[PDB]
Formats: sequence, structure tokens, C-alpha cells
Amino acid sequence: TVSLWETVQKWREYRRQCQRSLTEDPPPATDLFCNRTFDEYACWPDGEPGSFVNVSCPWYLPWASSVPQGHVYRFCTAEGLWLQKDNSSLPWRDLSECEESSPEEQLLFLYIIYTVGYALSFSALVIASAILLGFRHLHCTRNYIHLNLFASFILRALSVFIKDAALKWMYSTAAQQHQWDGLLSYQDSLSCRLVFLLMQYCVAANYYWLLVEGVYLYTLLAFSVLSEQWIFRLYVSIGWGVPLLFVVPWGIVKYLYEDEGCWTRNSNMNYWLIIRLPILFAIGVNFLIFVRVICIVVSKLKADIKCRLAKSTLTLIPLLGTHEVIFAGTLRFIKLFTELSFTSFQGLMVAILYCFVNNEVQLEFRKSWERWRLE
Amino acid sequence: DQRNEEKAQREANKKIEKQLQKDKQVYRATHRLLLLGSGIFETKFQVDKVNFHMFDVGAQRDERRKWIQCFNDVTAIIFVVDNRLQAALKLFDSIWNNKWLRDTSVILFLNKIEDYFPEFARYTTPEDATPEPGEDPRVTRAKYFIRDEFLRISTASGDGRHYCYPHFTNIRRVFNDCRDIIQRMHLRQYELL
Amino acid sequence: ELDQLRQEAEQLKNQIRDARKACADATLSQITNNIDPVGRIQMRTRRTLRGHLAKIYAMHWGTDSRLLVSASQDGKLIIWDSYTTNKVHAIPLRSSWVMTCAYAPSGNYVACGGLDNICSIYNLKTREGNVRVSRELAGHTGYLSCCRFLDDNQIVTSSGDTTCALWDIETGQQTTTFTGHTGDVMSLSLAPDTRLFVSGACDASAKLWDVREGMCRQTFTGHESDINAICFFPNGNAFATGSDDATCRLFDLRADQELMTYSHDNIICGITSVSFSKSGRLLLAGYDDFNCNVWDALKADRAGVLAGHDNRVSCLGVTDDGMAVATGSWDSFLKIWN
Amino acid sequence: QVQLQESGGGLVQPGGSLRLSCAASGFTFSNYKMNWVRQAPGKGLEWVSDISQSGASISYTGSVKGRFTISRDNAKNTLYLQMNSLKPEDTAVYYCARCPAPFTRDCFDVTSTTYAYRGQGTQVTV
Amino acid sequence: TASIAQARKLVEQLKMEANIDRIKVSKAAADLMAYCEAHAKEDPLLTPVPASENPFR
Ligand SMILES: Cc1cc(-n2nc3c(c2-n2ccn(-c4ccc5c(cnn5C)c4F)c2=O)[C@H](C)N(C(=O)c2cc4cc([C@H]5CCOC(C)(C)C5)ccc4n2[C@@]2(c4noc(=O)[nH]4)C[C@@H]2C)CC3)cc(C)c1F
Ligand SMILES: CC(C)CCC[C@@H](C)[C@H]1CC[C@H]2[C@@H]3CC=C4C[C@@H](O)CC[C@]4(C)[C@H]3CC[C@]12C
Ligand SMILES: CC(C)CCC[C@@H](C)[C@H]1CC[C@H]2[C@@H]3CC=C4C[C@@H](O)CC[C@]4(C)[C@H]3CC[C@]12C
Ligand SMILES: CC(C)CCC[C@@H](C)[C@H]1CC[C@H]2[C@@H]3CC=C4C[C@@H](O)CC[C@]4(C)[C@H]3CC[C@]12C
Ligand SMILES: CC(C)CCC[C@@H](C)[C@H]1CC[C@H]2[C@@H]3CC=C4C[C@@H](O)CC[C@]4(C)[C@H]3CC[C@]12C
Ligand SMILES: CC(C)CCC[C@@H](C)[C@H]1CC[C@H]2[C@@H]3CC=C4C[C@@H](O)CC[C@]4(C)[C@H]3CC[C@]12C
Ligand SMILES: CC(C)(C)Nc1cnc2cc(Cl)c(Cl)cc2n1
Repeated sequence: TVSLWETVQKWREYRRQCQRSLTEDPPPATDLFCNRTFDEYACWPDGEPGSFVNVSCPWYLPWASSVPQGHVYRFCTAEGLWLQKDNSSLPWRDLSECEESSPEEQLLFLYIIYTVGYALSFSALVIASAILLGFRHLHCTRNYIHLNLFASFILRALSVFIKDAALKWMYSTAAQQHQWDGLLSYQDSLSCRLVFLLMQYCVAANYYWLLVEGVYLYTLLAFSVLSEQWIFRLYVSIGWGVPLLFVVPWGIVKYLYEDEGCWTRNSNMNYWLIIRLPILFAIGVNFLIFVRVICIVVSKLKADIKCRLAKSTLTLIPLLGTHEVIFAGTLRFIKLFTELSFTSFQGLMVAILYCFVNNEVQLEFRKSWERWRLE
Repeated sequence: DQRNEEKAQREANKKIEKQLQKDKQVYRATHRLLLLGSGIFETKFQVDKVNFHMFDVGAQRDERRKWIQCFNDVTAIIFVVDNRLQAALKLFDSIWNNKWLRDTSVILFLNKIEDYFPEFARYTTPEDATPEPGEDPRVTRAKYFIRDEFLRISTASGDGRHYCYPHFTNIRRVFNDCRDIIQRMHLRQYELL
Repeated sequence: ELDQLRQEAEQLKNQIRDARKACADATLSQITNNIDPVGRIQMRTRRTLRGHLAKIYAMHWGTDSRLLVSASQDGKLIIWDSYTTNKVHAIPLRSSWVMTCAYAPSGNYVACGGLDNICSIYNLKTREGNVRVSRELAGHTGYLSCCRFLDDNQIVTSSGDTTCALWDIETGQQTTTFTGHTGDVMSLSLAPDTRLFVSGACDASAKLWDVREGMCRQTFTGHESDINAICFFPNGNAFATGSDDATCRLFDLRADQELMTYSHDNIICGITSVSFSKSGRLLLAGYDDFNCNVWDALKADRAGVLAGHDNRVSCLGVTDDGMAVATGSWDSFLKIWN
Repeated sequence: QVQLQESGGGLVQPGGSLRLSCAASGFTFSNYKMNWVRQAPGKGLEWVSDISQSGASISYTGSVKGRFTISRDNAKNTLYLQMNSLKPEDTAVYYCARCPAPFTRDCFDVTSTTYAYRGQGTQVTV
Repeated sequence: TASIAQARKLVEQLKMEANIDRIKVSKAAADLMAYCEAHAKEDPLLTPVPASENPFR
């Protein structure tokens, strides 16, 4: 329903509304009145002596939807001041009317699922990168693109891990307190927006490196022998640079036209497309390349077939991100679980299929074991 | 001192790398072919903007087992068949089962009976392929028997590492077979075959 | 007169076998059993020479143990500086299928050859410009398999026409021809004194030749398959050979027969290159099993293994001072071992 | 020294039988594939039949299929070629040839340039 | 004919090499022993040199 992030944002608008209301509230006559102030919970206007001050409960509360009709009360003494009960502590306030959903609590199973998937993918991809950079017999354009895709997947996993750890730490620091001043400082700082932009760039780079791998396979199959050094640099630029051609413009547009909520709230649906359209285009081109490669494999086998074609399809699906074409408000439950579960394990599947079970890497491993036997 | 000559040697090495990289560009795009059926002839022909550089040996001694080891990295070996047919069949068998030619596909071209091959009496025309228009059924049966006698050798211990592409007599067919071989090799690198 | 002539030839072969056996009362292994073995000899790839585009089939070390030349089927004759890995020359070849390369003892010249039947010799002095094709040695009807410079003036080349030839570089004409071999001659090695050389052919026979007389004085038939490599022992009185029968054999120019055999049960692959060390105690042999085995020339046991190459090892050369060993292979890389 | 000593031959009536045996020496018989080739007058050498290292693979030309059978005895280093139903055209100098390298399946021993690992041949007249 | 001419030439050549002098195998093996033992101490391959003077580090 509503998280602590959205609750805190709504707290910002509630504070702004309270300040505006208190500034626009006409000054009272009979100056023996309390001083209007905000107690970080609800808007309190001038207090009439010897009377309770009643206002509606805050709408930013996560549980406000369950009991919107509740009210919060604060008593004013006959002297014209709030009931402090002492010179040091806060004045008395009756807020028991509303006490009793967050996404991080009602989706624990899926959270653990894709956290484990991303950790396993990170470990497998680090091991695969170490293997491919250590054997030195595997150094080739195909393996260079594989290493770049592995690095992109590693960056995506790191973006997920840093996000989860930051949210966990910030929620732990936000436990049983509601002043959130550090949260004001961080959300009003440019560092949060820079981290968000970096994570979006990492996701876009992973998608476009899947695209680059698909394009490289298509060129190896459908096109003649090209210039290796130039095409490798072109693929590197497409994987790493082309994402900057839409993620950076998306961030610039969001800063210039929204500038609020650390780019979290779309609120337009147009600024979401200016970064999603490249991703959807990459997914579509990957699906087309996948179909073309499957057609080529079918032609090769037709020149019994079901098992080989099925194995080829299951090997090629993780490499090109084919599940994204079927992944791309009403029963978003199952779709969200399927998308996250396949995305988290996509890196692990790619690493396994192209390092651990690849016959060239396995042959290199047997060669190294033979060398060790000779030692 | 040592630094000046070291820098000069490094600059010479850098120029050597610069030349070798362009020569690698032109080498990889060129598909080497071996023709069998100076001491070697070279015929350059181009189809669809890719260059095929076929080799035909000239003054060479008939013991080919040694010098043919240089052609283990060619794109394909072109086999031309002109009884001479049995000798050509055994030559193709030797090429197919060669230790260093197991990774090289063979492009087969077939040309020009019953008493030399007793199994021709029981042979039947295959149904998976159709004859050219105007061909007599007996001629089709004979030519397909000749093709299948090579193919049965090709399907023995093939292991999918290399394939035979028979043809009846072209340059366009050579280009198509080379493209098919390259595609199969690339798919095998991706473990899709 | 063919049948009785064949019988006479067989009878003299039997007589030569009897004469050789009259000297084989004690084998090399029996007399060398008392040797303390060298043991497990470690060797590491100090430098990996990269830059070749196709497989590497031939290599030759320089007399200064600094410059080495390598030949590749891509059409290159690259000269390598071993200490710094920086290439000095990258000679283009008019024939792609080069199968041999030789480096002059003074270093002023370099040679190559292959299926073209021309043994092209390229000058390295370069008085005016860059490297140039100084002389082309045509006349063979086989394929240039091996060549080694006696000096800047004369060279000995082997070919697939079952004959070896001595060439005068200045005139470009053959000085003498060695027509005794009946199979494809694959490798030749010059003696340290350059007075004699021995060549192995595809007839499983090794013949010793004299460069001055052009006449075959000795023949060795101890192998069971075609000889692919041959190299003199550093004393000049013996030579080891390598053949596809997965056995290395050592022959002596005085005993006129095989001294010892270097074979193993698990080795079922042919030998492509053989070379002795500075002392001659270590026999390094290239093998078709992606690896190189270091053999003790006296104990006849594997003292070490050079398994660093990922393809067939085709050429193998030891420095004249024995400092290091460069190993060439079809993986387009050269590895320096010491 | 590798040497092949073929035995048996001479004159045989058409349709009869004749057994060819060659004494192999100078190499390990069991590890090399060996085959028979013949050179009829007026024509070059032609391969006849081959047998694998252990005898698992056997093949013949169509001109001698069924009529000719090949066999090897690794015990005493001998190769055999039994001939049945000898046609008049079967007359030729029968040569036994050896695979140049052990454990290899290919053969290049039909060469007319005096292949080294091939016997002197025994004349067979039908 | 050429067939008998080549055989005659080979037979004459193998006549000539039959009468060459021969040396006992054991003494030749001892000679290789002496050469190897004398040159063992200066062989960088049998006895690896320290990295301080090895040009290939
Ligand atoms: C369990 C679970 C939860 C979700 N889910 N649904 C939502 C949210 C999450 N969510 C994401 C992380 N957690 C979370 C919270 C507490 C936790 C843990 C683990 N331990 N603890 C105590 C934890 F994992 C969380 O609840 C957030 C609160 N939201 C946002 O609009 C939101 C906040 C936000 C913050 C940063 C950066 C900018 C730079 O600085 C930073 C501090 C790093 C923030 C970057 C992107 C962000 N968006 C977006 C988003 N993202 O996902 C989405 O669907 N829209 C759309 C924009 C790209 C409402 C919907 C989804 C799945 C599939 C799931 F299984
Ligand atoms: C935990 C995170 C930060 C690790 C990041 C790993 C990535 C970004 C880095 C680390 C090592 C890098 C590799 C080092 C060497 C090469 C050779 C180059 O010719 C192709 C790219 C490639 C393969 C690099 C790709 C990017 C790379 C894989
Ligand atoms: C996402 C954050 C952490 C920044 C990390 C971006 C990294 C992964 C990207 C951006 C710049 C990229 C480098 C740019 C230049 C090259 C040349 C290329 O031939 C080899 C890889 C290499 C070295 C790239 C490796 C990957 C790279 C380092
Ligand atoms: C996150 C940031 C750092 C990514 C930066 C984009 C990088 C990876 C890409 C985008 C454009 C690419 C450059 C495009 C052109 C060339 C010419 C080439 O001969 C040298 C490399 C060089 C200079 C490329 C290096 C890598 C490059 C800079
Ligand atoms: C979207 C992904 C995850 C699902 C798998 C894609 C499937 C539905 C598509 C992609 C490529 C397609 C194949 C492409 C080629 C042919 C040739 C046609 O004459 C028979 C069916 C066959 C073999 C298609 C079957 C369906 C196919 C395999
Ligand atoms: C969603 C991803 C991860 C898995 C997709 C599974 C399905 C859609 C894929 C995987 C294997 C594919 C099958 C592989 C083999 C053939 C042979 C083809 O001639 C008919 C279709 C058929 C039967 C394919 C149908 C689609 C298929 C079943
Ligand atoms: C399990 C594994 C992928 C190794 N092998 C096969 C083979 N044949 C198959 C046929 C069908 Cl129809 C399906 Cl669904 C899966 C199949 N898996």
C-alpha cells in the first residue's frame, strides 16, 4: 500500500500545508492565546483558554486510510498555554484515536527470493569473470562481450544491494522516531538523486549489454567477417555510452520539470517513457534477434530436433533477456513475482551456461588440472 | 643510453603492431579454401563483398600426408570428383578421417558403373531430394548413388564437428557452403548446436 | 636383374645389421644406470610472443640468443626480440604456406620456404631501405620443409621431392644435391662444425650427409614411422630424431645405430620438434598432445613437461648458450621456457 | 627398419583361390592400420582392402566385395588376404602397405612414387 | 630401365657405406656421459640461473 518513503513525502506536503495555513490564519483578538506551532504530528492553531483544540488526524499516516474519521486533541490551560505537565517535556496530546501494509513487510518472501538470486548471480558472475580473465586462452571478442555483460549484471546486482542496504539502514534509523531530520537532509541533497541516476544507468547498461550481445551474435551469424577492433569499441560504447544518451536526459528533464521527491514520483507518465522506450526497444530487438537465431538453428537442424532446439532455446533465453518481452494495476501480483524472480536469476543462469558448462572453459579447466597433476 | 634504444625498439614494435592489425583485418575477412581431386596456384574470387582465396597445389609429390597439414585452418576443403570413382572415394575417406582435418568441413562437387559397385543393384533413389528437370530416372539414380557413397563416409565418425556439402556440376554454391560453415562454427561457439 | 639384386641388397642389410650388433654388447641404459638423475625440472613461461595471425610451424634462434625468427601460415616472417618481447621485423611473405625459416649465424640474413618451392632469403642489413628479398632459391619440386644456414654464402634446404640441396646464395644455383632419401624430407640439422648434416625423411630413415662431397656416408633406420624432426647432439657425434610413432630415438655417428629410445606408454602422439640443451643432457621434444616433454638424454625419462601451449606444438628451439627455450605452436603464440 | 615381405603368388586358374601372407617387421604390428594395394599392367596402384588396428573395421572395393577377405594376426605380426573367385582382370602386382602413423584412421599409401612403407610386391597371374 | 638403374645405384651406395668404421656402443655412451658431465655445470637449463642474472627474469 504505502511505504515509509511515500509516508515521509506526504509528511513534507503536510508540513507545507500546515505552515501555509498557520501563516494565512488571521491573527486572533484577545491576545491571551497559545502560539501557533507544528509539533511534527498535526497542525495546531491558536489555543482557546480552558478548551480542547480538535483537528482531523494527519492524512500522511499509513493507517489513516483505515480510520479516517479519528481526531487528535490537545488541551489548553486557563492561563492560555498548553498542558505541559512540566517545564521540560512536551505538552499533553490525545492521539490514541488512530493507532492502526508496507511493501517491505507484505512481500518478505519475494524480497528474500530475489536477494538470494542476486547474491548467487553476483558470486557466479565474479567467479566467471575471474576465470575468463585468468585463463587467457579464452580472450576473444565473444568473451570480451561476455565479460562486459557480466560486469553490467554485477553493476545491476550492486545497485540492488546498495538500494536494499540503504533502505534497511534508513528504516532502522527511523525506528520509533518521527523527526526525520537526517531524512530531510538526504532527500534534499543531490547525492540521493545521483545514486538514483547511477542505479538507473546500471539497469539501462545491463539491458543494452544484453542488446549488444544479441547484436554481436546476429552479426556473427548474418554478416560477414567485420573489423574486430572497431566493432569491439563500438559495442563497448553502445553498452556503456548509449545508456547515457537517455538516462542522463531523463535525469535532466526530471530535475528541470519535477525536482521533487528525488525523481521517485513520475506523476506525468511521460518522463517514465523517455527512459523506458530505449529499454523496450532493446527488449524488442533482442526478441527479434532471438527469433532469427532460433530460425537459423531450425534451418541448421533440418539440413530428434525437438531436444536440441529446446536446449538451444533454454540456453539462449537468459543471454538475450527473452523473458522481458513476455514480462512487458490489476493482478500485478504474479507478474511482479515472475519478473523479479527471473531477473534476479538471469545473471546466475547466464554465468552458469556460458562459463561453468561452456565446453571451452571446461576444457581449459581440465588442462589446468592436467598441469597441476604434472606438478 | 639504454632508454633511447629501448624507446626506438618500442616505436618499431608499435609500427609492427599497426601493420599486423590491418593485415589481420584483411586475413580474417578472406576465407581460405583448399582445392584437390610455383608449387601452388591461387585463384581470387569475390561473392557478396567477401573474398574467397582458394588454393590449388601444383608441383607437389603424391604423398600428400605431410604438406596437407597446413590446410587445417582453412574455411573448407573443396573436393572435386571426375574406375577413378573408387580412388576419389578413398581420397575423400582419407581427408575426412585425417587427424588434423577433423575440424574442417568439406565441400563436395560431383561429376561422372554397376559392376564397379555391387551395392548399386540394391540402391534406390532417395525421396528426400528431387532431381533436376529433364533428368532421366536412371541418371538420377546413378548420380544420387555416387553422392550417397560419399555421404556414408561423411556420416561415419562425423561427430558434428565438420559436415560435407555435396553438389553436382558453382562459385555461388561455394559461397553459400562457406557461409553455412561459418554460421555453424559460430553457433557451436555459443553451444547452440 | 631385379630379384637376385633385391636378395643381394637384403643380404648386405643383414650383414650391416650383424656388424652393428657386434658393437651393441652393452646398451646405453645399462652403462648410464649409475647416473644421478636430474629430477623434476621446472620451467615457466617467461615471455609469450604474441602477434602471429595463423599457426606457427617453424622457428629458429639466433647465435646471440637474443633475436629469433618465426614463420606462420598467415604469410609473415616475424623476428622477435626475446628479452623485451618487442618485435623487430615483420617480413611479409609472397607465399602464405611457409613451412621453414632459418636465421643466419651472423644475423645478416633470414630465409623462409614452403609449398611455393622457393626458399626465399631476405636480407637484414638493409643498406638503403627496409628488409628486401635478396635471393629466391627455386629448383625444388616438393615443398620446403627445413633449411639452415651454414654461413651468409651457402645454405642447405630440404624439400618434399625426397632430395636435399646445397645452394650458393650469391649465384642462386644448387652446389650439390642429396638424392639418397626416398620419402618426404621433413627436417635437417647442421653439425656444430658445419662439416656434416643429418636429415630425417618420411621413409623412417635418417641419412647423414657431407656438405663438401654431397655424398651419403651413413644411414639410420631405427624408427617405425616417418621422421618429423632431427637435431645433432651438442658434441657433434650424435643426434636425436622425432617421428610420428610417438618415440624419440638417439643415434650415434660412430656406433652407426640407435643408442636409446625415449618412449612412454601414455604418449600415442607424434613428435614434431626436437632440440638438445647446451650440455646435451636434456632432450626437449614437441608433441601432438598439446604438450612438450623434457627427456633426459641419458636416463631416458621425462625430466619435465612444457604444457603451456593450447594447440599442436610444431617447432622447438634451444638457445645456443642454453639460456632459454622458445616453444612454437599452432596457437599462434611463442612461449619462452627456462 | 620397417620392412614388409609379401609371400604367395604366381599363376592361378580363373575362379580358384589364393592366399596372400606378408611378414611384417621393424614396427609394432598391432598399433597400425594396414591395407592391400595392387598395380595391374598398364595402370597405376589401386587400393583393395584395409583392416583396423584390432580388426574391428574392415572394408573392400566393390570389385572384390565378398570375393576377398582380409585378416590380421597381431600375435606373430602377419597380415593375410584370402582371394576367392579370381577373375582374369584380377591379375596385378599385389602390394601390402602400412599406415604412416599409428592410431590414425587416414591413409595415403596409394602413391605411385614408391611409398616407403610398402612391400616389394608379389606377382599374381590369373 | 629406370627401375633397375635406381636399384643398382642404391645398391652401390649401400655397398659404399657398409665398409665404414664402427665404434663400440658402450664407449660412445661413455663419451656422451663425459660431454654431459663436463657441460652440466654451465647449462642454464639443467641448473636454472638465479633471476639476478637471467635475462628473461
Ligand atoms: C519487499 C518488496 C518491496 C517492493 N517496493 N514497492 C515500492 C517500493 C519497494 N521497495 C524497494 C526496496 N524496499 C525495501 C524497504 C525496506 C527494507 C528492505 C530490506 N530490509 N528493509 C528494512 C527493502 F528491500 C522496498 O520496499 C518503494 C518504497 N516505492 C517507490 O516509489 C521508490 C522509492 C525509491 C528509492 C530509490 C533510492 C534513490 C537513492 O538513495 C536510496 C536511499 C538508495 C533510495 C530508488 C527508486 C525508488 N522507488 C521506485 C520503485 N522501486 O520499486 C518499485 O515497485 N517502484 C519507482 C522508482 C524507480 C513504492 C513502491 C518491490 C518488491 C518486488 C519487493 F519484493
Ligand atoms: C565489483 C565491481 C565493481 C567489479 C567491476 C568489474 C568490471 C567493471 C571490470 C573489472 C575488470 C574489467 C575488465 C579488465 C580487462 C578487460 C580487457 C578489455 O580489453 C575488455 C574489457 C575487460 C574484460 C574489462 C571489462 C570491465 C571489467 C570486467
Ligand atoms: C556504474 C559505475 C560504477 C561506473 C562503472 C562504469 C564501468 C563499468 C564502465 C564505464 C567505462 C568503461 C570502460 C571504458 C573503456 C574501456 C575500453 C574497452 O575496450 C575495455 C573496457 C573499458 C575499460 C571499459 C570497461 C567498463 C567501464 C569501466
Ligand atoms: C559511465 C561512462 C564513464 C561511460 C563512458 C562511455 C565510454 C565507455 C565510451 C563511449 C564513447 C567511447 C569512445 C568512442 C571513440 C573512441 C575511439 C577509439 O579509437 C578509442 C576509444 C574511444 C575514445 C571510445 C572509448 C570508450 C567510450 C568513451
Ligand atoms: C518468448 C519465448 C520465451 C518463448 C519461445 C519463443 C517461441 C514461441 C518461438 C520463437 C522462435 C519460434 C520458432 C522459429 C522457427 C520455427 C519454424 C517453424 O516452421 C516451426 C516453428 C519454429 C521452430 C518456431 C516455434 C516457435 C518459436 C520457438
Ligand atoms: C519462459 C521461458 C523461460 C521458457 C519458455 C518455454 C517454451 C515457451 C519454449 C521452450 C522450449 C520450446 C520448444 C522447443 C522445441 C520445439 C520444437 C518446435 O519445432 C516446435 C515448438 C517447440 C516445442 C518449442 C515450443 C516453445 C518452447 C516449449
Ligand atoms: C531436459 C533436457 C533439456 C536436457 N532435455 C529435453 C529433451 N527433450 C525435451 C522435449 C520436450 Cl517436449 C520438453 Cl518440454 C523438454 C525436453 N527436454
